[PDB]
Amino acid sequence: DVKYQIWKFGVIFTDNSFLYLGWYMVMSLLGHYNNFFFAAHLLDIAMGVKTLRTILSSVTHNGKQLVMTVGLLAVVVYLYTVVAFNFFRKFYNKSEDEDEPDMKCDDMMTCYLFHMYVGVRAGGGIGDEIEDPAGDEYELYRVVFDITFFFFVIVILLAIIQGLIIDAFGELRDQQEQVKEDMETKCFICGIGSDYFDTTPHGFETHTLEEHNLANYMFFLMYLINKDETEHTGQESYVWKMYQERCWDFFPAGDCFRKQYEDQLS
Amino acid sequence: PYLGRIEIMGASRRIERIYFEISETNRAQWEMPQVKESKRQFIFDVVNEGGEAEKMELFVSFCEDTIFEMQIAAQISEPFWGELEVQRVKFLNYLSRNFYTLRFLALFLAFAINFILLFYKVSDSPPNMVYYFLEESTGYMEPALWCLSLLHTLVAFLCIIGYNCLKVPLVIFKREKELARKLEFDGLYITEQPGDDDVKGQWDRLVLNTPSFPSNYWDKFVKRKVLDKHGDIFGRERIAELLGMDLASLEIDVKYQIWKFGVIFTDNSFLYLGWYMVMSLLGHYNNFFFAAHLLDIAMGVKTLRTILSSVTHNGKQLVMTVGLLAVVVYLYTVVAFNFFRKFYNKSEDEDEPDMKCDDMMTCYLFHMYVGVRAGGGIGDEIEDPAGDEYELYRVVFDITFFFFVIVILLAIIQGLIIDAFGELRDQQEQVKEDMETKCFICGIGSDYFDTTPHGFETHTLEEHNLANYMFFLMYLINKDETEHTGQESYVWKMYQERCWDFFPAGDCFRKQYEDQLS
Ligand SMILES: Nc1ncnc2c1ncn2[C@@H]1O[C@H](COP(=O)(O)OP(=O)(O)O)[C@@H](O)[C@H]1O
Ligand SMILES: Nc1ncnc2c1ncn2[C@@H]1O[C@H](COP(=O)(O)OP(=O)(O)O)[C@@H](O)[C@H]1O
Ligand SMILES: [Zn+2]
Ligand SMILES: [Zn+2]
Repeated sequence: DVKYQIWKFGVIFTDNSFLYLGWYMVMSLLGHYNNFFFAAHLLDIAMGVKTLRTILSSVTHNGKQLVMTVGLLAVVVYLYTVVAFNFFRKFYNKSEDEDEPDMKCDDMMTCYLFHMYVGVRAGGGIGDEIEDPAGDEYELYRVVFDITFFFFVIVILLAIIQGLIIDAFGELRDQQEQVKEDMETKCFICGIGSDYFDTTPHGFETHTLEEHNLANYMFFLMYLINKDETEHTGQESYVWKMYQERCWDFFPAGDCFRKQYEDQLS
Repeated sequence: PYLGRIEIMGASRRIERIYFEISETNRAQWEMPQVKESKRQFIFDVVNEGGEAEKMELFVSFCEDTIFEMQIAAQISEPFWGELEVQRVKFLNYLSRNFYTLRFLALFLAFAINFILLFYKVSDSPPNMVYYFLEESTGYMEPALWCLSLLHTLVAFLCIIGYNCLKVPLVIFKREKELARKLEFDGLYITEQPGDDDVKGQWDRLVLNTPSFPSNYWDKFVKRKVLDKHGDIFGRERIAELLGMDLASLEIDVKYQIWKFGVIFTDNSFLYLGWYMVMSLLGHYNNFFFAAHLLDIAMGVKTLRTILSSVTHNGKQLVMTVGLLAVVVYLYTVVAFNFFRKFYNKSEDEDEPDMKCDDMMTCYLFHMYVGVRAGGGIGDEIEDPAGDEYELYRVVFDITFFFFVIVILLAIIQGLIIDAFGELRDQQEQVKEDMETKCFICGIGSDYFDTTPHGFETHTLEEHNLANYMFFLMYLINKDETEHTGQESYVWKMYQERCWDFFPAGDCFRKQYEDQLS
């Protein structure tokens, strides 16, 4: 069946894990061409180690926010670059030798490159790099320039990144806590809270382990699938029909054996 | 689908079901994404900073604003003086329809222009005055920039016009509605009088006498109603002259335009668009003014605006923390100016000393400029104190500066931003939790309705749909009063009296007829 084989191969080749393993095989081939391609397999620790993957989830949880924050930093550095290129061209000379000047803000492209490369990697901003403004008619304007750069880009715009990562840690933690709290508070199948079943000691534990075990529901589906239809009992056939019709009305929703026969049992 | 149902508390003092027809146009307008976003914003605002006392008043006002917006959208939707008028109205409708696409186009043009401006240079010689010329090998970039600047100014003007034709009517409608309510139910200009410090009320004083005071507001009888309410106490001729009404004609507009223009020019979004147009004009004078349009990304991109909300949430705390840093650096400056003047010499050459703490002004400037931008504080900059009688005092000086200013006073800023992230997150979570736990209209929790499977979902989708309440208000407003049924007239009267006692509060059809249904 060549048509079915082609379809299956397309589906397989559109699969992310298979593509990752193929990339692993490709870099392993290229290692023989140049052994240092084997360093691209160290990145497999992120996919392998669950601790590393969980740590990197803090980075990737707010990934779009991080990208937008980097773009915002790029925009604001462009604004500072424009202001420098129009008013502070003299201070950007990075040559001690007077034989040749090396002014780095006589072009918008090179001044933006200089800003994005040194002003954001400097601890004090661009004023760490450029000429001292003391004894100049633009001294107050240039100290405002430098200190606003330091406040907005160095402090605020990296505090945003750190806060995004910290908030990712906290958000993932509270997501896990909320999942655990919901699971241990209400029954998965029927939704009745543990407060109802706790009237009987260990009532919720008994109900979830025995009465409404999702493992038991999975095993019953296995039983139905692997049992011949001719030998299904009445209730087995009823569930089999409801399953073939994709109607999940045989799952007890908000009701249980205890709640139904409370009058008789008590 | 077209059959909407709501529950009200009727004249029989029990919950009742009202059935009415919903138009497909109105349903589509409700499903529109902008209307959905406005609804979500209203829900968040009310749940975060609202209470039960005024929640229904706020909800009714929101419904009225939504109805007016739907009317505007329906009007602008597209199916010798006459020809030019048809051309003008068609053009204005096109602008109103494509306002948001024009705003996106203006943002794209700003990005294109600012990318072109990255090929700029400065030259002393023409291509001691300096010459600014855009250098590019191909040379098509100069005509591209010229045409892009012209097109950008045109698009900004078109954005202003589209705003004036699309969003201004809602501002005027809200203004007139609020004035009518506070004039008829509070006697704002009949008994209370404005406080003379409310510029809003003082300027609204100009529109009472106008022959066309309500023009977007659909309450045509506002003047007659306020006259009937306040005449028997405050006279009738006085009320008639206040409202510009002729009593004789009751039985058997440059002033309004000025008031509307003042209200429009006091509007923040219109002022921002005017500033955009002004900087677009100044771009032709000096192309680099087009870099002030990059700031429009904050107003445009929702992701960027949400990120910047972390900065602006604790803005006053940030400003106060900067002022505190300034005060403490002043204290350190005073201590330096009195005890450590020698160490602040910033000249290697012995020919001339450059001591930077022989004046309080220059020492404060030096501290605020270098000690807070240095990683180790002021001791990174000033002379080493080793082998001096003030060595211990000066190491205490430097290390206290490093601890308090460098560490503590920037950790405060970072903690303010992080706490802003967390606080906004928990605000969103609390709003979602409240909305999914209790019914918006009646307040009965989901625990009650969950006894029936999918009971809360059924109740919120069908029994107490706030969308259904909004649609019923549309139905009442657009239906003639003579053909109102009994319950429709009851709700219409309670609505005209601004009494929200027909909203079922703590009661529902299920809770009322539980005995009979079970
Ligand atoms: N229908 C359900 N079936 C099984 N466990 C349930 C169900 N509803 C709630 N739970 C709860 O799920 C939790 C999972 O614990 P357990 O069943 O021991 O599995 P595991 O430790 O592998 O997660 C228990 O506290 C249990 O009470
Ligand atoms: N009176 C109400 N009308 C509508 N939704 C309500 C009401 N009270 C609570 N809700 C809840 O509001 C939530 C909003 O979801 P939904 O109605 O699908 O709208 P959307 O997804 O656009 O926010 C639902 O979980 C719903 O149960
Ligand atoms: Zn259960
Ligand atoms: Zn309700």
